[PDB]
Amino acid sequence: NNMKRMLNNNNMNPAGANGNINNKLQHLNNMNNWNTQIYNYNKNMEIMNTMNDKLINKLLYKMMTLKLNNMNINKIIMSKTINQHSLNKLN
Amino acid sequence: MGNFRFPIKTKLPPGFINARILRDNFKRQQFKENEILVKSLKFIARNMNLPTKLRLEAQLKLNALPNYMRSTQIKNRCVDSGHARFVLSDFRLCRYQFRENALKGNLPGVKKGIW
Amino acid sequence: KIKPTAEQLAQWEALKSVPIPPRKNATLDHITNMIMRHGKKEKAQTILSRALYLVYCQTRQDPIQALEKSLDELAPLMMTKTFNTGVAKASVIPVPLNKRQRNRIAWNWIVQSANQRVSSDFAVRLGEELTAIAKGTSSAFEKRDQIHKTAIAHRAYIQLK
Amino acid sequence: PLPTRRERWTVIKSPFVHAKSKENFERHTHKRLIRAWDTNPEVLQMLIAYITKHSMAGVGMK
Amino acid sequence: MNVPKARLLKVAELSAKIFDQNFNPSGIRTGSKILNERLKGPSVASYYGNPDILKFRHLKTLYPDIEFVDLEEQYRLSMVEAKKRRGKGAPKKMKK
Amino acid sequence: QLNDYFLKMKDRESIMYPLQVIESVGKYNIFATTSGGGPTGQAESIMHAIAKALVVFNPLLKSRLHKAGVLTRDYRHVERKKPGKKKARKMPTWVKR
Amino acid sequence: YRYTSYVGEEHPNSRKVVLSVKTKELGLEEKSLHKFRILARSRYDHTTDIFKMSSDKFEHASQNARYLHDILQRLLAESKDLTEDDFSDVPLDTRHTIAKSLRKKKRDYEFPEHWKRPEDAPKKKFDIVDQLLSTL
RNA sequence: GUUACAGACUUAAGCAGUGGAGCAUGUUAUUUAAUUCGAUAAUCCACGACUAACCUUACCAUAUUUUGAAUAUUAUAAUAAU
RNA sequence: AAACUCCAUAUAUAUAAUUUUAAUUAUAUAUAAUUUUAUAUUAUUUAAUAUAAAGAAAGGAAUUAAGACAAAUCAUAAUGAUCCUUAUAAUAUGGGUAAUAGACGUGCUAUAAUAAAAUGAUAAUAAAAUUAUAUAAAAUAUAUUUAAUUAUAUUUAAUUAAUAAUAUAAAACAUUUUAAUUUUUAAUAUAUUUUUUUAUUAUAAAUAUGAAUUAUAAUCUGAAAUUCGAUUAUAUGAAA
Ligand SMILES: [Mg+2]
Ligand SMILES: [Mg+2]
Ligand SMILES: [Mg+2]
Ligand SMILES: [Mg+2]
Ligand SMILES: [Mg+2]
Ligand SMILES: [Mg+2]
Ligand SMILES: [Mg+2]
Ligand SMILES: [Mg+2]
Ligand SMILES: [Mg+2]
Ligand SMILES: [Mg+2]
Ligand SMILES: [Mg+2]
Ligand SMILES: [Mg+2]
Ligand SMILES: [Mg+2]
Ligand SMILES: [Mg+2]
Ligand SMILES: [Mg+2]
Ligand SMILES: [Mg+2]
Ligand SMILES: [Mg+2]
Ligand SMILES: [Mg+2]
Ligand SMILES: [Mg+2]
Ligand SMILES: [Mg+2]
Ligand SMILES: [Mg+2]
Ligand SMILES: [Mg+2]
Repeated sequence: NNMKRMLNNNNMNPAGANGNINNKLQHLNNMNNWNTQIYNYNKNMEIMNTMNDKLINKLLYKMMTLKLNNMNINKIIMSKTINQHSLNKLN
Repeated sequence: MGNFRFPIKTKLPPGFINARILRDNFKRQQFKENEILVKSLKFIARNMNLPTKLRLEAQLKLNALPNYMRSTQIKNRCVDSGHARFVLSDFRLCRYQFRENALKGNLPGVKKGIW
Repeated sequence: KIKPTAEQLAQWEALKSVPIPPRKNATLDHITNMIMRHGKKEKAQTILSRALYLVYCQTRQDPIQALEKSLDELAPLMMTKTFNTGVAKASVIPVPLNKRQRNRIAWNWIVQSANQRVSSDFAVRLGEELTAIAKGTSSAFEKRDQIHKTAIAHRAYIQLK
Repeated sequence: PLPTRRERWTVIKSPFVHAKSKENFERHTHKRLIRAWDTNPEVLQMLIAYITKHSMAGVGMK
Repeated sequence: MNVPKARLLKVAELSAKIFDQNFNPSGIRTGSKILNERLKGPSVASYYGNPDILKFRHLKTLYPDIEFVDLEEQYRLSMVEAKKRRGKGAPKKMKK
Repeated sequence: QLNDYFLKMKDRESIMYPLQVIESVGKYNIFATTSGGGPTGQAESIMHAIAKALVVFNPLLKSRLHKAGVLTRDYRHVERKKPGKKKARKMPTWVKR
Repeated sequence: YRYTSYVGEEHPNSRKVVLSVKTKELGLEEKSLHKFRILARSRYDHTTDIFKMSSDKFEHASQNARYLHDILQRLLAESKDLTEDDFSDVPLDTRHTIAKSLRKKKRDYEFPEHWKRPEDAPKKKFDIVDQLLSTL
């Protein structure tokens, strides 16, 4: 009975059997649904940040297409950027 | 004059520019510039204790201030588009434009309201 | 291991023979609901019980029972329900009534007859009407009789028979 | 866990008219509280500094 | 209110003196609410965004080595050229 | 006091009912503590709690209490206002013309 | 003195500092204490004997804290004066506190102590295998 | 303008309403210098518009701007950072 | 399509030094049902009804396919073609979008006694949500002889928030009043219905319903309230 209780206490694993959880390799973080991954306490500042991010995306898109002496125009395709706003740093 | 629409050379806002947007932005900048002054003039005007001639002069000055000094003149536009109806303050966007952005995932924490 | 004690067992045994008590007198509750309008059930209840109290005071015998008897008397056992009848003569048929429907018919008549009484308060009017019915006088009775006569005409219009 | 917020916003789905059809939107500000209880200020500062150094993506702090 | 009025007024005046807050016993329009209002101008100004943001013009300034292409601009130029070709170009502007 | 809190007799009757299905009204002291909702709903929640409390004193009566309809948590939850509709179900007027 | 700091952001509430003291913990005589409480007015709560005040007037947090300290000192000086100004006959105004209490809810009621039944409580059931095990 | 079932807020019960009154609001029509533009069977009509004093506005009257909000090309000159 | 999803529910675990407390809570993670079992009664091993015992076990939301309607949108935005380029582009001052014969929808308020109004401080009982482009508490002053209520002004306590404020929820329930109503009143007596009874005298189609319309005075926001805003007061008191 003690052994069973101990098992019950420790019974956790990756989900997908038929005491389990979805591990970080089994599902997306809901933060990776949004493109400006941010929380700020002043919402004005947060809005300004997300505007900036959106403007940078356009700039990046513009950059992505190059030219080579008017011979070849290699259009590098890029995804929509995802901006990770930690307290320390943007990524 | 010819070289600019308004008296003062202000910068263009980044991203979506529009004539109405331009007009609003300039107005906002002028309000920001001449906010304290306007407040001081208002105070001088609405004073029972101060000399009456001075308060009258202040009132006249306030009256003579231009279209672009007025706080009441400012109208919250959409930033992505240039609409001025159903403009939500928490993301400076118009109704349809907000929805479009929200469904895409541009918004920081917005999602479908399922209950 | 459950381990039921002796006293508890005895109590359970005692309970077993007794049936579960009903939470409402059903006909009364129905009447109160019909009286009620804007989800203001409490007011309807006060009106009804005040009327029943008045009835009791006028004639000292169980008011609820008397009301039930009145309903039974007044409620027409069947109704001549109209039909389209396959696009032809609108051939009416006697149809048997659910208890609620029977007592619903009675109540509307009772209410109407109360509304002809004098007082400002409806509860008083209602009580007076209930006492009159208990004693044995109303146009509601006449209406019921008429309904029964109309049902009696159209004997074999009933389909299954 | 302090209680989550809910910033709701409704919007007509169409770009023009069809105002009978409307869609909702919501945003939940999830709040958790930590409380330090006994520390010489310097240690607390260090902790806080360390926290902000290795901060995660979605999380704001006060 | 059995406690006297004058004493209460004196107490209120003293409290006002202690803190910075003013003491207006008469209840006259002083104009305090005009100035005391926090001025909201900078936030209002910051509505549309940060005007100094990187543009395509700058992407030539920062990185001359990379021959970038602004696609929308190029498209516009091509449209203009097409208009010129088929006699639908802009009329020459009056100066006076 | 009970008469001071619940003014409607119906609420009091409802509260009593778990003790009334058993022959134990008068046997058990009850100290109820409510929060949230309105009076009738509060009374109903108290009743529900009392039935569960009684169940511990004698487990053999649990089935009987369940049959009476006191051990069932009444789920009836207020429907939300949907967008186009005025209330939950109440729609604004239609006009075929 | 509680200070607040928003880490990544530049909130305008980072300047907010809040002083808060129990009035009995302050080094005062009884007459002076009463006077101090009177001067505090809405800032002094009477249920919890606490006086607190916050300042957001100045640009920086440190400034605000200093200002609050200066105010406190001034309040203390006023309390300890007593020269032609006692405030012995102005009762403690507790209207703001009762308003606050009304706004909130109360759970003051408790289970009657004479309703308790220790005799009806479940007694320790004898577990023999557990007893055998416990040899320590 | 068919056969026979099945369907539900379709009908039937039932409860409350609209339709009469005054007001609000949208629409129409007509008016107006302008009454900005669109929506106008069900699937328009407190709809686009989650607030028209100025603004917003797009309409009208009178004034006044003409490379103007951009990007690029070609020239003179001035200031600031290094 | 259903299902997974969200909300809500029941249970378990974790966390919260039970002063940010509401532990009767909040929030992460699970488990739970599109419920199960058995006895019978009809129709053919099953399927509907009934009964019973086991369970907290009962909803709502999102999702509305293909095609079609040349359905709606070029006034969210963008783009094709086309037209304007001292003008169909741009700025200011005022006016208009609020005009009013008839008509058409949606609402709101009504037309009084199963229904309206006064009052109700050891302040009867909620939820959900907002407050650094703020929320504004207590308290003083005026409307107002007490005061409360309601409305403004005075001045900002507290909090940028499970901590303070918006905000003592309201119906409910209780006393009082209520014209139409000589179905009441007040003068006398009257009395074992006394906040009342009886007797005899006098008490002779819109109100003590409704709140349109208008007059004057104040207040609020704003630089500005004439066209054209919102309150409060004293009058006005249509229609129904
Ligand atoms: Mg119908
Ligand atoms: Mg009509
Ligand atoms: Mg009408
Ligand atoms: Mg068009
Ligand atoms: Mg139109
Ligand atoms: Mg134009
Ligand atoms: Mg599905
Ligand atoms: Mg607690
Ligand atoms: Mg389809
Ligand atoms: Mg078409
Ligand atoms: Mg069209
Ligand atoms: Mg186009
Ligand atoms: Mg033009
Ligand atoms: Mg203009
Ligand atoms: Mg209009
Ligand atoms: Mg509509
Ligand atoms: Mg009425
Ligand atoms: Mg106050
Ligand atoms: Mg609070
Ligand atoms: Mg109350
Ligand atoms: Mg009339
Ligand atoms: Mg009236």
